Amino acid sequence: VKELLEAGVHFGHERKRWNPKFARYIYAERNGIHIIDLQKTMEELERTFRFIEDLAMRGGTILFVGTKKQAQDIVRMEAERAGMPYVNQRWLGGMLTNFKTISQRVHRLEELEALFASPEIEERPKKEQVRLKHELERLQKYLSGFRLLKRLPDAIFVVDPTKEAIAVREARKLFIPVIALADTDSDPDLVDYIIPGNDDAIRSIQLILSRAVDLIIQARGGVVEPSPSYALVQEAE
Amino acid sequence: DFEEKMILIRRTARMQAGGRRFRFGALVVVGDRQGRVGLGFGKAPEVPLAVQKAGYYARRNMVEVPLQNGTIPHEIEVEFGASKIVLKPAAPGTGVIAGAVPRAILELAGVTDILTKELGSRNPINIAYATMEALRQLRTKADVERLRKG
Amino acid sequence: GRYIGPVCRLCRREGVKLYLKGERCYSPKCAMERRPYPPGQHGQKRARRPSDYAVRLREKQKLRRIYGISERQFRNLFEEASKKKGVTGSVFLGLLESRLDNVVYRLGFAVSRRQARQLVRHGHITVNGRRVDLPSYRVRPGDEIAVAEKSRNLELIRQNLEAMKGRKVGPWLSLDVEGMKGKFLRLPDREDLALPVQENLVIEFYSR
Amino acid sequence: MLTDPIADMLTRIRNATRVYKESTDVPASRFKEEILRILAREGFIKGYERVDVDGKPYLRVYLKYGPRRQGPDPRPEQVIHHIRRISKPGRRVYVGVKEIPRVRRGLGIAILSTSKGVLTDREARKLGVGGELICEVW
RNA sequence: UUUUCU
RNA sequence: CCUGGUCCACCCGUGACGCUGAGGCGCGAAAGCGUGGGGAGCAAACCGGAUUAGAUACCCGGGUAGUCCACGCCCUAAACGAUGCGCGCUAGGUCUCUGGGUCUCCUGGGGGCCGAAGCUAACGCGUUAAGCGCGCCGCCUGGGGAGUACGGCCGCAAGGC
RNA sequence: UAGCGCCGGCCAACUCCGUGCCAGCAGCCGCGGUAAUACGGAGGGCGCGAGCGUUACCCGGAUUCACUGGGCGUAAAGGGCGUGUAGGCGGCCUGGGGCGUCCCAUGUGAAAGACCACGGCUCAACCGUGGGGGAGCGUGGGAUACGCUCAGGCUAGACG
Ligand SMILES: CN[C@@H]1[C@H](O)[C@H](NC)[C@H]2O[C@@]3(O)C(=O)C[C@@H](C)O[C@H]3O[C@@H]2[C@H]1O
Ligand SMILES: [Mg+2]
Ligand SMILES: [Mg+2]
Ligand SMILES: [Mg+2]
Ligand SMILES: [Mg+2]
Ligand SMILES: [Mg+2]
Ligand SMILES: [Mg+2]
Ligand SMILES: [Mg+2]
Ligand SMILES: [Mg+2]
Ligand SMILES: [Mg+2]
Ligand SMILES: [Mg+2]
Ligand SMILES: [Mg+2]
Ligand SMILES: [Mg+2]
Ligand SMILES: [Mg+2]
Ligand SMILES: [Mg+2]
Ligand SMILES: [Mg+2]
Ligand SMILES: [Mg+2]
Ligand SMILES: [Mg+2]
Ligand SMILES: [Mg+2]
Ligand SMILES: [Mg+2]
Ligand SMILES: [Mg+2]
Ligand SMILES: [Mg+2]
Ligand SMILES: [Mg+2]
Ligand SMILES: [Mg+2]
Ligand SMILES: [Mg+2]
Ligand SMILES: [Mg+2]
Ligand SMILES: [Mg+2]
Ligand SMILES: [Mg+2]
Ligand SMILES: [Mg+2]
Ligand SMILES: [Mg+2]
Ligand SMILES: [Mg+2]
Ligand SMILES: [Mg+2]
Ligand SMILES: [Mg+2]
Ligand SMILES: [Zn+2]
Repeated sequence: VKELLEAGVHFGHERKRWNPKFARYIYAERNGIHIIDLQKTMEELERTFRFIEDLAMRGGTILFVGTKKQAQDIVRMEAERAGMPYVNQRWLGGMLTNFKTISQRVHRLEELEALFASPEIEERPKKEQVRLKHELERLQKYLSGFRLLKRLPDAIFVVDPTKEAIAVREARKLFIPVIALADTDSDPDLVDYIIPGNDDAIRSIQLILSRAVDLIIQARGGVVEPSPSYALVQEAE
Repeated sequence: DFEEKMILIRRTARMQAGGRRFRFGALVVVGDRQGRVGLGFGKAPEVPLAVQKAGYYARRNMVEVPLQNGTIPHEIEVEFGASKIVLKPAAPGTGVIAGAVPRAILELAGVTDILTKELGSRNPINIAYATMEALRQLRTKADVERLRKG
Repeated sequence: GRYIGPVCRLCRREGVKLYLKGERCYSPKCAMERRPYPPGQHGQKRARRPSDYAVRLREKQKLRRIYGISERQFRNLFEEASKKKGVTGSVFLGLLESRLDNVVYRLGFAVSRRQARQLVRHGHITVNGRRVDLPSYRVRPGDEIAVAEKSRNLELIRQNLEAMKGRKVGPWLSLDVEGMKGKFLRLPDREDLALPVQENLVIEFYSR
Repeated sequence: MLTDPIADMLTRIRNATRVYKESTDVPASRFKEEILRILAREGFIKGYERVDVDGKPYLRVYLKYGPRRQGPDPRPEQVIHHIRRISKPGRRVYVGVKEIPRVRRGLGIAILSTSKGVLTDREARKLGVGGELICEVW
């Protein structure tokens, strides 16, 4: 597991509209970019992953969150591999903090896929019947990955803490650890387990997330598989 | 287990084309008298609904009071808003000497002998918040030692 | 002078059962056995949550009406207890328990505290020989509290000390049913007493 | 100019710890160094060291905090919760050994300045001496 | 433009 | 032409010579006053037209003091940032005026905006603090009566304190 | 011998009748114009009791003159601005003095009263004996960190 000296991707990012609190990870600014201290990026990876195997083998759930477009597709691929839930579209206010409620949305979902498929799928006004097709499409759009969570996660993996701040907030408030690939544009003090590195870039992202899922899969009772997500990194370029 | 004391309930309003639309506010203290206290403030259209929501809220906001022979480790003064609350430890036989709000909180906190004093704005709601805030900053020699070790 | 007036009504108002009488407040009578609710027209309607005042008020009232002592005396005693070394709550109880009338009631010379008061008043009681007739007299540890030689033949005192044959006595007391003598061993503690009282509340009532 | 250097230093420390600095400089003065020694001994700071800045003598004060916390605002608890000047110019404060205040029931401390030297309320109470009540820390 | 009181 | 303040650079000189400041002294928008001069435009008062139930107003036509200058008074104000002065300490971002440097950046002085921590009843403030601190001055202590009455001081008066 | 105040909230104690913004109540909010726990009476009740209640005055609550312990952008409150007298305040290092300050001993701090104990009057009130503490000031001795003062040195403030 792992792979260091990965200047091959991550490191430096974000103009200079930084967050002073992230100075403890910025190596030096060169022609703009602040450039991240890859040494530390490892030191953090060490500790962070350690925490992940922890949950992983222990049979704990992790909610992967990446609304940002740069990692929208990826968040799925990897979260799909590990049997882990995710949020791709838009973080609904209170998914964690108002789980019991935003969960009924999932009950309703299933309840609808059940209605269709065959039983009564065609028994009432084709108008009302197409109205449902909407609820489904919608429910299925926003709950495609949050569908797994049956109880609050043991942790959260965030792609851009700033971008996904409300999520980070609910976690915090509920005492759920926060893991996050975060860089220059953010407050590291809010991340329980940080991974300082390029918050954007499909290439940058893909690497970190993949290895974290390789590591979730491994250390759980299974065998590692190469990520199909890398196909997306190629396509992006 | 927990005991519930009803600190205060107010009626509150809001003008509307058509009439005044009332709502209710209830402050609720929940404690075990073992060093576990909770403050909750919940509103709703009916008193009961409020009071219930209040206790619920209280149970979700507990503080671990470092009791110590019926009293408190040391003196503190906490300012919440324009409200100031002062707590002073006392020997046995003194009783809980304080106004209703800090009292109810202090009693369910399991406190049995304290010297109190409300200063500044005496808004029950803000006084209660300050009492809680105070109980929170309470420390033990242990804690202090722990903090200055190494 | 002391209260006077229907007593098994204070019991009702105070909720708890106060024993302001002898034999009867044991019979299936003492109203708390019949209508265990406050006196008057509204005694049975629902009761509103009492205010912190009401709470402290009643508690004091209760503790005080038990020893059937005035508010004046009751208060002074409190202030004394308050001023001495040691937990006011206990101390206060100790002083009230040291009243001569009470000790005579405690030794069984009298059926009730009221009766005890009258016994002392009519010089039927003696403290270390000399007779004392001050219900408020403070018995100290060591004092022997006997019945008057002259009075030892009073039917009532006979009837009473008779029923005393068998009955035990507080661990701070000692009775000699024989010569109708009793001795004040030590100041009773809060653990010794089993009053339906929350002394913490009474102390608070005077805080205000 | 600095009307009151001691108060100054106490404040630099107060301000630096509120933002969690690691170090922090305060212009060097024997008396200052004396006070600092107590702060260290009492475990309020990691310690300090004489350093030169712009050619002038300062005192790196190595601050220290509690551990990271839970829920929102995981900011560490402070080691120095309170630190306030008492005796001040235009308003001096002197106490006799029997008037030395007991800070937070002893959980806190006070720093007198006696003719037997700068001491904490206890050290002072021990040597049985009083003096200028410099500040209160807890 | 102005344009009171209830 | 005469003259005050101020910023930067070099680090050259003195060696705590500092900060604040009751009283005093000086300055102090407009209107206003005294003497003299000036007077295009504007314009209290005023003289008219109109509007109106009325119009001692708003609109229109005229118009004197005044507005201008010199000298001497007056001293007030939403004289406002409604925020006394000095010093130290506490994230950044962005625009701008002015100086220096190894000048697509750094460094200093100043003017703005967004904001860390923090403060605030809230609005908001936030290295140009209303944050954290020390020094000194001034001032407040419910509303009306009343900035009145009385007394004193000042003023030619109006009137000021 | 048992009385007096109170029962809308503050505040312990509620009902019927009468009355009808009247007559009246009222410490504050307020109550009374036909369903008044607020007026008057009655029944009941709460509080205290040879007392209870009122008026007056002092302290308290009032951190509401804030030393402890407050304030001044918009709530009352920054002086219209400056120059500057008295005064208040004063950077770093060394030395002398020892005025402030700190320490010890000693004198004084009457009695009464106050605190504690024991004791006298059957208790208590009241009173006896004994004990303890006590600010401030005088004198003797000592300390010198800080404030002061004197002498010397510095350059980070200030000025050139
Ligand atoms: C004329 N239609 C109005 C209109 O719908 C008003 N809301 C915009 C609506 O408002 C109400 O619903 C209210 O909230 C109060 C009431 C006075 O009028 C009600 O009826 C009001 C309706 O009568
Ligand atoms: Mg405040
Ligand atoms: Mg006591
Ligand atoms: Mg002081
Ligand atoms: Mg010039
Ligand atoms: Mg030079
Ligand atoms: Mg030289
Ligand atoms: Mg003019
Ligand atoms: Mg003129
Ligand atoms: Mg004209
Ligand atoms: Mg005109
Ligand atoms: Mg002028
Ligand atoms: Mg600037
Ligand atoms: Mg903030
Ligand atoms: Mg701002
Ligand atoms: Mg008045
Ligand atoms: Mg004149
Ligand atoms: Mg009541
Ligand atoms: Mg009438
Ligand atoms: Mg009626
Ligand atoms: Mg009444
Ligand atoms: Mg009535
Ligand atoms: Mg009497
Ligand atoms: Mg006062
Ligand atoms: Mg003050
Ligand atoms: Mg005030
Ligand atoms: Mg004002
Ligand atoms: Mg000004
Ligand atoms: Mg001067
Ligand atoms: Mg000095
Ligand atoms: Mg001396
Ligand atoms: Mg003496
Ligand atoms: Mg005796
Ligand atoms: Zn009974």
